[PDB]
Amino acid sequence: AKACTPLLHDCSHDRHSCCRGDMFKYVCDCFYPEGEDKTEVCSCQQPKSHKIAEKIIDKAKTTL
Repeated sequence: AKACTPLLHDCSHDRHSCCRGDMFKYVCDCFYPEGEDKTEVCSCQQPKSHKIAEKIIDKAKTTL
């Protein structure tokens, strides 16, 4: 496998196979995509800071 395991990609092959960066790396996360009774899916997910939009006091008629 030449290409690595970026975000939104399964990393069951290796919890530490997910691609890497200069600032922050990708963390493997497992979830039950409607298959908690069948099997769990583990993909690469990125961190957060509980802040995706905290500046919209003013209006704007244009795609942000």
